Amino acid sequence: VQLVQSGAEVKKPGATVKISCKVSGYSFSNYYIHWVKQAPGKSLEWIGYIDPFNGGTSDNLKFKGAATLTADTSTDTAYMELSSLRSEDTAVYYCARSEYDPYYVMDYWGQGTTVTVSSASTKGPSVFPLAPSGGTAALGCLVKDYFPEPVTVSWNSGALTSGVHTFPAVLQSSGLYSLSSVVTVPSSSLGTQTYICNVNHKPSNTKVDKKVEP
Amino acid sequence: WNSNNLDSKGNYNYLYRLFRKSNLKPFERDISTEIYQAGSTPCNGVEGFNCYFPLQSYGFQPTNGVGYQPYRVVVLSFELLHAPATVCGPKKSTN
Amino acid sequence: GFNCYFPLQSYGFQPTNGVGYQPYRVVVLSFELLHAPATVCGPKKSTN
Amino acid sequence: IVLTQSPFQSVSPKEKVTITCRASQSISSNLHWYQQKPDQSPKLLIKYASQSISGIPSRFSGSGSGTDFTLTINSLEAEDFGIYFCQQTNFWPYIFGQGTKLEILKRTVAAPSVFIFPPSDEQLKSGTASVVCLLNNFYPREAKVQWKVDNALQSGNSESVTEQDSKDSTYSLSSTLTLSKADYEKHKVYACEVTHQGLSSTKSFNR
Repeated sequence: VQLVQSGAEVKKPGATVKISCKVSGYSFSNYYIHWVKQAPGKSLEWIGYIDPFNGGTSDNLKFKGAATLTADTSTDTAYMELSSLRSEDTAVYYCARSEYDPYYVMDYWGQGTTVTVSSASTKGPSVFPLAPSGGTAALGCLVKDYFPEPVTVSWNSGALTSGVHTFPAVLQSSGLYSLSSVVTVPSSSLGTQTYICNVNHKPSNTKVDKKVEP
Repeated sequence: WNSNNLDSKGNYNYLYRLFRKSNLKPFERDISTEIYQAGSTPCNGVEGFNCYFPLQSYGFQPTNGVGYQPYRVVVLSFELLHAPATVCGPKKSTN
Repeated sequence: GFNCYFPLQSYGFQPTNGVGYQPYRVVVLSFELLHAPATVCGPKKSTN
Repeated sequence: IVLTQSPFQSVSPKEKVTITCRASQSISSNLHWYQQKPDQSPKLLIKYASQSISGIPSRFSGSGSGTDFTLTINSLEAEDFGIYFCQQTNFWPYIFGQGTKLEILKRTVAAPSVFIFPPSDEQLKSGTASVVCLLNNFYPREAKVQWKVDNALQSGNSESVTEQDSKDSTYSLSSTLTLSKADYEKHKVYACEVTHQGLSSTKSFNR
């Protein structure tokens, strides 16, 4: 019904990403919580279903991360801590509530846990303005050189909203991500108004705030 | 000696260590409150599956059996001889 | 007779039974992991 | 337990699309279905292959016969598009269907809106010069982004996104021309020429 999970990660190959999936909106104990692996550029692939009362869990052979689904009854959290990590263990892992029988019915999974598993470090953006060319000038920010995904690019810390059309990042020559967030701005607003993209990248603890100027 | 006459309440002031990673050395004390882990998954400091709190209290109820009755255990420990004698059997130093 | 009930009933097992009313062939292993003899075992720990 | 789905089916509005989950070897009556819009929690369309779980529109339907397991979807709407997954049940753990990406025709083709940008003063200063072209509200998601350094072709360092799903059910595309500040200054016009259904556009910032 509802599942809250672990945060975004960049994980060493061989390390352990511990993905908590905490039960809200329903009862942890009445449902197998399935787990599924969506990697970037891939489809759903089974890893394992947990049982909430039963620590023993069927795990996928396939890719085997020695995945151990631990059923936490105090916090109502089905954990998937995936060991044997790999660049293909970079993935969005959906914990999937389902019945405790050989009835497997899973509708709203976890919101998804976007976990990179890679040797690369967690890196945020290097913020930059975009320079403009009836009365609408084209300016914005090209986000730069960050890792991993995702990134939410706000504007003026909530003081700029409308006109923004955000274009998710390029996979670039470095295998990294440059996205261009652009707010369509008036020419009369130029010089009387400040345009600052606030580009947050969580895994790397990076906040850089910068002005967009003509 | 039993504190059943006094400390029995249950009495949850008196507490014990229900689990620990190993057996103690003599006169070794542990004030660590850290959360227990019975699995291979880090618990994030919460109770749960293979995750518990190792310090439990013995409830002491005056109606409890003699097994669950409290006892106040006190030890008077000494090095025997060859060491400076501070506490002594009340026999004065002769000539 | 009255209030006398036969303990062991056989389902009619029909291929037309549902996924959960079909007879499953169901086996459950019993093994003590470590701490007891290795007779069925892998290499155990068998080095070169 | 082996099944597979068609990689995608591109169908047209008001047409019906029955999406195929075809299981290998053994099969059980129970099977399940999905639509996943990209990067989102997969939402269960069908249950036991015979039942659309509550909350799933009447156009999404399901059935199965032997190895065949079908998600019958009817009268496509331009907003509906997603990736359609199925689940083998029992018979040992499962292969989720590889998904059906729904590409719906009759959506509105448009000339991609070019927001083209030079490197910021701090991009030029630092030495990393990114000339940034952007492509907006064009259907289908297609381009060949040809960066023109002056009028010449740029054979390397020009960046190209694969066109993506936007909020409007349109398709947005980014392209940056990455240069040193030296490569930026000495060529006047960095031209974004985006071949869309065979039709290039022109917008540029004169460097």
